Amino acid sequence: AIVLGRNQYGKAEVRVFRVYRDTPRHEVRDLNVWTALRGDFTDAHVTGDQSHVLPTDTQKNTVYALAKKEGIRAIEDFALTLGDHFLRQVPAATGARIAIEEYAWDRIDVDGTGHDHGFVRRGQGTRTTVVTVEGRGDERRAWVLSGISDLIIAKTTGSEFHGFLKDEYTTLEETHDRILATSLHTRWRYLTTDVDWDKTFASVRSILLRQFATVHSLALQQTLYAMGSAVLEAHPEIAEIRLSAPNKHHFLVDLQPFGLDNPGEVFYASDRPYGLIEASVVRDDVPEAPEAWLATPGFC
Amino acid sequence: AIVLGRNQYGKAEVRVFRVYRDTPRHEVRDLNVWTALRGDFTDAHVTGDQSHVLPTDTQKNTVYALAKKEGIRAIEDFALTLGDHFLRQVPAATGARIAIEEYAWDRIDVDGTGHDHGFVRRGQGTRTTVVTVEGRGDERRAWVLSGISDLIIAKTTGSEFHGFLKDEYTTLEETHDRILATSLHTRWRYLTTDVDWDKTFASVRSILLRQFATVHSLALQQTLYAMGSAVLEAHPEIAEIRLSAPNKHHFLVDLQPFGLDNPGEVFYASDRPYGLIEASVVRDDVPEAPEAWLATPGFC
Amino acid sequence: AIVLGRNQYGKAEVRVFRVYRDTPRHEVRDLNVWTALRGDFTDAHVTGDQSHVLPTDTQKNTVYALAKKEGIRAIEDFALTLGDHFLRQVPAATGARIAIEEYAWDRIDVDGTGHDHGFVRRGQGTRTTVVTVEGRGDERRAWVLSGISDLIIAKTTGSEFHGFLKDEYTTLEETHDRILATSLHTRWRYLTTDVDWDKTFASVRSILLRQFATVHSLALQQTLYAMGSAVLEAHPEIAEIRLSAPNKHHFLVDLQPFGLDNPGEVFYASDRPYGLIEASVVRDDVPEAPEAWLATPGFC
Amino acid sequence: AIVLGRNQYGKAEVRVFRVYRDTPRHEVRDLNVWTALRGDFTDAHVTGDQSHVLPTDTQKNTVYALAKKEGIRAIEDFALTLGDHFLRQVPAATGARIAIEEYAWDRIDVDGTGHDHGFVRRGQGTRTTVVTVEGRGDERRAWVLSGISDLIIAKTTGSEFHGFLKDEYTTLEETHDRILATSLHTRWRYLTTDVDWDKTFASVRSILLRQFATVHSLALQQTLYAMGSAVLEAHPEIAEIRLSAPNKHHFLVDLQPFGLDNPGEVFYASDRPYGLIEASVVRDDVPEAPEAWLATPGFC
Repeated sequence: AIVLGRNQYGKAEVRVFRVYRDTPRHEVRDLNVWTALRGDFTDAHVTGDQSHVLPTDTQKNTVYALAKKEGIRAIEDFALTLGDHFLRQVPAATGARIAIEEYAWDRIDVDGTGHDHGFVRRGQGTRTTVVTVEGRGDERRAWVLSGISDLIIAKTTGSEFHGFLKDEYTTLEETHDRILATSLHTRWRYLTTDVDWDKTFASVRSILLRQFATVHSLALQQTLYAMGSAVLEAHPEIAEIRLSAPNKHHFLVDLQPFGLDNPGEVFYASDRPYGLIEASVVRDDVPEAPEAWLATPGFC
Repeated sequence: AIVLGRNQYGKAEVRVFRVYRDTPRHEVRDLNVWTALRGDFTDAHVTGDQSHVLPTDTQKNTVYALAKKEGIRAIEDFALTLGDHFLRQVPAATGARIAIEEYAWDRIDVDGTGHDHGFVRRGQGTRTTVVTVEGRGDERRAWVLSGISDLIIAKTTGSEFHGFLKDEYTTLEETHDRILATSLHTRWRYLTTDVDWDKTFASVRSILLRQFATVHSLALQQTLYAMGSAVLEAHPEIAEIRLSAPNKHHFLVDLQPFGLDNPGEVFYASDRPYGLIEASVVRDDVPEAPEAWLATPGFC
Repeated sequence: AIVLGRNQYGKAEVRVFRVYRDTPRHEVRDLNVWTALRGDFTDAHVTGDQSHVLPTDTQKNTVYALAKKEGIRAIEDFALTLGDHFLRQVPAATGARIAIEEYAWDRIDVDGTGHDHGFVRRGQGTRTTVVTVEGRGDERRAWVLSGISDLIIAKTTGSEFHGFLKDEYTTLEETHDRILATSLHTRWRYLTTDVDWDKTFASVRSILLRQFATVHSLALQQTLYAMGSAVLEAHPEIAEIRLSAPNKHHFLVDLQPFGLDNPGEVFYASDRPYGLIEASVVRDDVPEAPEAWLATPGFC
Repeated sequence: AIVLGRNQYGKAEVRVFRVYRDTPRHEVRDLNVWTALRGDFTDAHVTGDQSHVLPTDTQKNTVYALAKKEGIRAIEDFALTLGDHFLRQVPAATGARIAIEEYAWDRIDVDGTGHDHGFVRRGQGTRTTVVTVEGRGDERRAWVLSGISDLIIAKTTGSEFHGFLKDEYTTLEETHDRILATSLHTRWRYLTTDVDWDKTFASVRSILLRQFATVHSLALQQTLYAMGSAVLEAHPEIAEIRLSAPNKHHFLVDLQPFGLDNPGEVFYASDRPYGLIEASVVRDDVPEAPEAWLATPGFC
């Protein structure tokens, strides 16, 4: 009755830093990479026979090798290359999930011009991709999720919250003016891999930020829906977008005990607890792709 | 074509500390609680009408209130109570997911006896539960996952890794003796809620640790399978167990450049990258319950 | 023979968020504040008599009250105000140390123009101050340190390390080209409080970054000295600057086992260990001020 | 006028894991090591000449080499060995500061008996040492600090706070019963190196915990003084002890809005801000040793 179920394995958090230096004007790619293979690894679990298993150490080596041989431009393309490579190398594998985070760098400003080889981290969120490749030859299927994590944004007005359901345990007062502060985590799924990854990423990021700032918010739920639907409207190549946003409470401090007023000016930025508002915006007219999301954000 | 998809919302990371003090011998319950409601919250997203929405601030209040009114013994029972409470209070909700972490405390030792009201954190992993309650009356269904996170364990021998698939990118040497060090994250699903939560948790924890230590390991895959299957064999009330284990590499340092040998004695404990080995052990004869795992470990 | 020695107490990590909203173009001040008082607090330790002790809860309240009553422009001036305020209110105090971190925000870009009230974290290090105020009236003395923390910068060339002391345990090869990557932590001391804080901070920041990028580095030691001395040369109002810089190693990966060369292109970004290079650049012609540095970065 | 001031350099956070395996009952030493050398390193900063400089990479190698050649028993003795070793190898050095953290492991319990080679982290704070060695031959001086960090302890009663200085900004009510929760950070200085390090460490740890639990607390100040003075009374070989303790507030939640009372039972465990109470207990009859504390806890 007892059997092995779902399983996957690979190398997590391979930090690879790639320099392009064909000219004195260097460029950098600063990545954190996860590999996970799926397939027939039953004996490796049940009996200990490792014949099917490519070591995770080799998967790490492959990241560094392909960083040179294939290069690193868009992380989506690097992830697709890695997935197909592992399927070529590991016959027992049925699929590969490659996840990548990119940390952006700007050139250090020297007298108004960016320096040739000196850089400063941009520090405004992490660009992400989750690429799943399954099968080989005519049976190969691939899925790309892209996203942004740790994008810390806030609005100091243009946020309300009223008309909610009131309970015998509700103390929160309705309001027409509050701070709305979050750290956005989001992933969206592409319908195909015929995408200009950098162009679309930059556009999606701008839409998310513009909608957050300019949409008068009646709830974080409604802000997220407006952000996500704007992305889908502008990008028909995107099938769905998931958004997970903490409501990082900035509490208006009561200054009456100190003889002072506080007309929306002085706040306590509380760490925990925080509202956590999570929503998916989807194209109803296209098929779902659960394969793309399997074990995202994690296995268990 | 564009619509709201899956969504959930609630209060994350409510830190509640409950003291039992009916006698001078105090007891403590130190919890971190997440609430998330699912249901008909479409208008709250699409139009901004919050009529269906119970504020996350109220969900936090409810945690503190029920900590007194219902008490906190086993976290599974507290989570079940919270889920049913929210379904009573929020008619638009179809379901509730309550996740809880517990941090264990020991009594401070005073001359051989634990002190009445002075405590020290135990610091050997976090006990967890994820409880999902859906529906009401005769249609109510509930699911309980329990687990352990951040259980840091290692063996200094009794670990091999050889006979693996070798690639043109493989540099790793086969070995019959290595350190196997991990931080275990695991969750298991109960078949019913007629369970002695504390008794079963303690037994499962002991089985996991005993099997890790005493099973001669030919791979982390095989160690995890032996751990998980032992749990299922001893606990027929458990339907499945998922295990996610990093292989935290302790590298045998080359001391030959310094005129020294190193017969398995001096190691460099590397942070990243790390192998990440993930496996599920399941009862083949019982139905799956995907409802229990939805949005575990997270939404996206 | 046993007595109370040095001691200090206060409220740590008061997160205050101040909004300036007299016009629709809001401005933000996002601060983390520490207070610590020194003085005659002996009985509070030895006998338990708290008569001299202002609660740390009150110190927290004071941060919020004065954020409204006095406002928050330059954090140096807010810290000076807080220290003088505590000396007025706590007769037993002989001194106050006020430390502040500021997290910078940019306006969200909306079609080329920054939004009136929507912001995104800048994410390029933390501006800091440590202000010590001692005494009252004609006997009052004050000292201001300002600084930058977590400024993550890297050069991909223009860094060498050769000609070093050799030793039987040395395996490192000399090199004329490497990456130099760090996270800069620095504090400098002002000779007086008659300083345009914002103008000098911005200038010091630019000098540090410009020197890091443009100085050909023969060692992190020499890079830090060139950075610090350039600051002192440009700013006669600064008495000394201390710099603490990890050398976050980016290791050139050996790709020969994979049939590839690696002409300074593919690197492994290692977490730990890291070189830690720490240096002070000082004006030899002005007196030291150890009072300014007492319990920086911490008490023990 | 501009010169190099104080400076030090070395390798930070060398994670060394030492196994003692001369018999089947293995023992573990799990260390994090910092090295910092001081001396005549001026030209290395000012001119870039590295002739005096031993690479930090070599300092890392030395940790691993001496972990085998000398072994690792008490971390105080390993730190002393390392400091003397660097002074022998680096003629320009005048001193060495070696800091070590140790993470304790227990044996996994297998049916009542600890396993020969399977371990679980103890998780109850970090044992630390800071060893400074200056000079050579008859001029050599050494100082040892030892300590405990991240020892998380709490009392649920036996703590009061009343009779404090009142002030116009005070909202805190006096109380005769509260929780006192902290994470203890402490270091003490030994008068000589003729110390049974393990025996004294275990005794000091027990005294700190016993005094915290059994001393009726009128203030964290008074609790820390009672802890420190008890250590000095029991250990004439200890010259001084510094303690830094956050007051991690557990707030009694107001349950009156929910129709419930709360007789000291339900608390909100707040993250930030926190009181920070720091005190030194010293032997008035012995000389100070500022050399032992230089750049503890850090350089700037």
